[PDB]
Amino acid sequence: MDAAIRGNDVIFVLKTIGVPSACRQNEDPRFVEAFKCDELERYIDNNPECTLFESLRDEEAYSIVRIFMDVDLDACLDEIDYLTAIQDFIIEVSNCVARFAFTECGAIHENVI
Amino acid sequence: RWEPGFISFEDAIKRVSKIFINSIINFNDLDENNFTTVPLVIDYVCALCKKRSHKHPHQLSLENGAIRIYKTGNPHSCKVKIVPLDGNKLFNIAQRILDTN
Ligand SMILES: [Zn+2]
Repeated sequence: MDAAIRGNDVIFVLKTIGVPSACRQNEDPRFVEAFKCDELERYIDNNPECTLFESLRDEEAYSIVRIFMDVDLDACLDEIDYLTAIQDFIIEVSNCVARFAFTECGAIHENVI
Repeated sequence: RWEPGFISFEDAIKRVSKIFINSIINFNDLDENNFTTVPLVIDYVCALCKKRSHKHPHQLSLENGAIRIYKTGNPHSCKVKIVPLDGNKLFNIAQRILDTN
């Protein structure tokens, strides 16, 4: 566990979709940029019209990321049913990820849960 | 030209009472045809959320053979509980037999 493995407070963000990797590795100011939490906070406050797509600089050293998911349902739910669905969703997903980690990564199931 | 097809209403009421750690004040006020309407008053002693007290009362809803308990006002404050009501009769018989020890 190194400093980059310890934590990574600097973030990297794109401005649109379909940016070629050549521009990204050429640190093209029109597409890629580097920020911190506070810097991006004032950026998004000052320029709401922009589109910001956060990602990694490279997969070689900063492979560590928080576990994240995107859910997209073509419907609308009332609040109480939404809460029930989110509770069932969170229990099932937490279980599934923990079990995968236990059976492959050799981690403690209960710690992950 | 409430449906008691699965278990008794008093069994559902006592299950709801057991789930609530705090006492239930208006348990007697609940009948076969008011449980979806009569708000619930607890004795605080709320387990579902571990909070000391709640500004708004809980309520019961019957949905596809289940009793769902949710707190009024802002539902996000207190967790929603689900109780299964449909029951295999051959299982209720076993439960009754084990009740006698
Ligand atoms: Zn509560």
